[PDB]
Amino acid sequence: AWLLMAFTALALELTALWFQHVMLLKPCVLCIYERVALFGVLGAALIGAIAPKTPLRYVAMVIWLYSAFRGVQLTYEHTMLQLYPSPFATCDFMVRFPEWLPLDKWVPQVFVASGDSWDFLGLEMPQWLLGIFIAYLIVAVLVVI
Amino acid sequence: AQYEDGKQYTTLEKPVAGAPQVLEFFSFFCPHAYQFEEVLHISDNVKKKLPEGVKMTKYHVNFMGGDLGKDLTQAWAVAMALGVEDKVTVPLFEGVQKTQTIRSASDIRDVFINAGIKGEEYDAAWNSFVVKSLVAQQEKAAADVQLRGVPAMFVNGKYQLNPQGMDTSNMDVFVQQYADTVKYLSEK
Ligand SMILES: COC1=C(OC)C(=O)C(CC=C(C)C)=C(C)C1=O
Ligand SMILES: [Zn+2]
Repeated sequence: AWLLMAFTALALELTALWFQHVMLLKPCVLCIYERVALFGVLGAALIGAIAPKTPLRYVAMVIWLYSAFRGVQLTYEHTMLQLYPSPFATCDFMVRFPEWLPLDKWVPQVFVASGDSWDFLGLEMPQWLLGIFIAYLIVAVLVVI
Repeated sequence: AQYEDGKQYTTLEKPVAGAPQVLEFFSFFCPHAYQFEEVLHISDNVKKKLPEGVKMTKYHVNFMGGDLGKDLTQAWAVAMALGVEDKVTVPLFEGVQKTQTIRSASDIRDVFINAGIKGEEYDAAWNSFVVKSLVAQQEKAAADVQLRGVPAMFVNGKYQLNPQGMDTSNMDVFVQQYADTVKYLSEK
């Protein structure tokens, strides 16, 4: 799928990353998790498992079976709460990376949160990303799995 | 046989001395904090089950609401210092969060006045060393239990509250399941 993703890389990837730092906007916390359950596919099937060799791409099948997946509920759970809030939840300003692998401090500039309380088309931000996190799911599941 | 780390609570890696007995954080800005305290009054329920008349503290947080939260905190720093609290909780939630009728220092000021707080006796404490100290030590207090999100909670400066390792579908239930986990971690 390197063709899709090379032009999801050189066409879709940073229409994200930029076109926020473009108007210099503040993220959230889920934000960069969704940026991670993203830039951890458009990098994790490029230099990933459709790979620098394209005979065997069922490693990328699981790289999509359970990565586009996170991207789904990250956005979903996120978007759930927008006028429909929930007791046992939180709302943060700080972020994490277990495995002593450390997102934040590697790229201070883009792996960073700033937790706060607009508009994107006939929508706003997060839903508009389920419009692709769940899009690049089924119409990507279909042809491979 | 049945009480699990990472489950109903999580113990702190770097724990903190002189810390309060139970130390719920919260903003007047988390629709969840609202849900937590204003809808479920978990605070009160925890109080209830609580062991032998025990320090049920509650601090406010700065991040959300930027420049306003800052004063909303300071306001509250007072509200503890007096303190009305109880009297200023409900309306300030109801203000800022639910109706969007609070604009800054004085809107808050008003909601104190209006709630039985003496006009500028509120301002009489607001600049008292009493409440500088209070504020600063609810920054410190958060930075200590290394904080990120709110609502939060910490038994005796040791145990981060995990509301997860508990029923999530049943309200009446999760509450008592929450309030319980406290009675436990306290006398422990
Ligand atoms: C609602 O807040 C969010 C942003 O606002 C600055 C983002 O930039 C981003 C990153 C933007 C894209 C298009 C992936 C996300 C995921 C987000 O949730
Ligand atoms: Zn009620």
